[PDB]
Amino acid sequence: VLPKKEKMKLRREQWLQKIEAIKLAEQKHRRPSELSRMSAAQRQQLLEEERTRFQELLASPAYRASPLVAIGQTLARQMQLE
Amino acid sequence: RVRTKTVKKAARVIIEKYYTRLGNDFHTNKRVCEEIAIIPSKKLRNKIAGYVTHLMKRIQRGPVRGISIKLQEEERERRDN
Amino acid sequence: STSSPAKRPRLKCLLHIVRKLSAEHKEFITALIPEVILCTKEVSVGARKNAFALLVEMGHAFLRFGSNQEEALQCYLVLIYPGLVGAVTMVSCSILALTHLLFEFKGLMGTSTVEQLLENVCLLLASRTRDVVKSALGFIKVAVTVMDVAHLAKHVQLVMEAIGKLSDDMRRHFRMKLRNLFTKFIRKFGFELVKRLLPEEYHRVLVNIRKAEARAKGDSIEEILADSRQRSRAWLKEDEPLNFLDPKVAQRVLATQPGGFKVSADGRLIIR
RNA sequence: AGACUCUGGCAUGCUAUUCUUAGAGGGACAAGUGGCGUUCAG
Repeated sequence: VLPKKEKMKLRREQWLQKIEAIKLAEQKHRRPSELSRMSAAQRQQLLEEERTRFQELLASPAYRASPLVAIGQTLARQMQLE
Repeated sequence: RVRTKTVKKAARVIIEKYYTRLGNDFHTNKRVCEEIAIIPSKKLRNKIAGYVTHLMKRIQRGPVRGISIKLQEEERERRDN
Repeated sequence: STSSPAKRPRLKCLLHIVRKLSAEHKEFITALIPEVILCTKEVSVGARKNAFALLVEMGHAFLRFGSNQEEALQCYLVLIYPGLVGAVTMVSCSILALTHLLFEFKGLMGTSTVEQLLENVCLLLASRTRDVVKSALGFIKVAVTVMDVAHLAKHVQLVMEAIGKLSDDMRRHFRMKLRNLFTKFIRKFGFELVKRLLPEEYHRVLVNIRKAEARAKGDSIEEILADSRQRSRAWLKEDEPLNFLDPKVAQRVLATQPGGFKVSADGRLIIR
């Protein structure tokens, strides 16, 4: 099976471990981006808000002479913020 | 939408073994799809039901002689077992 | 107080009152604008189609209120131009609306103005949201298709520079639209120009695209349930002896050659 | 000019449940209509 000398080493080691075992025992004793996911009331609120915003910007005097220039400047400011 | 291979070959074999128990409308095709085949995928089951509805609205406009001999063959196979 | 499915018929009803609307009705139209845009990005595809058709017919309705068609369409555009300013979803909505409008009234906007919009779309190419950049790519594709190559040429560099510094993940996701845009630019211009002004990695895609441009140059049951010199061959059949003079002999002369799952314990088939 | 995989909208249904939940079960598959179509693929 296995050599005798290895068995003798194992028996000596287990007996030694029992010796310190007895010694230690003795020592112890001491708003998403996708709309399809989003709800209808928020779509209605967004519709009303964008209606008001469109009306206000259409009523602005700056957005009557140079519309595309104003849109480009607004986008440039908005994404230089980004 | 384009068509695949597996749905339609499964539909062909399921007709070739159980043409008697099919119907004409989509709901009966669905019902026989659950009660005959396990078909774990719901997408595949829906596509199978659609194509078998197409098959039932197609082949019922054909000659009745082939349908009659196919029913005789299916009844003979069922009676043999 | 309109529900989400009810948008689909209502737009058509609005459509049904556009094509005979009189000139003294601009306030109603400019109040309807945001609803039409939000329905161009509605959930239902039918509502989206109705809103697109409403936009086309509504731009047609401004082709009747004034003598100058180009100025009227400029007014129609500046009624929808603020949509590129507010919330992210409605900005994507308005980019989609401008993308649909660019394909219909192609020259009538005036190309330089379109170029300005293209420049704005280039700013919109730098957005974080994927829907806005997707709509910007769609507008860029429509502009490349529509407005002239002579006016494209002064704006190739800016649009493809906005393309180039997009992202890693954003480039990786929409590789289809980028591939199609590069294919269109290579078809419409020199391949060496696009190679010169793009960054390094895109060049790989370019050579593949270039190689692509190299490569481009009856009712019976059994028949339906099927797994899907020569014509002068005849078969006789031999019964009584064959009478060639019999009127019904052609029935005995043929023209063609005569002649996977596991079952469970219950008996139901197994499909996978 | 993705025929690859997964998947949403609506549940007054089951589960500790019509308003918030999270497991399951449904629901849509081009299914139906009219045209164009080699009368079949689309």
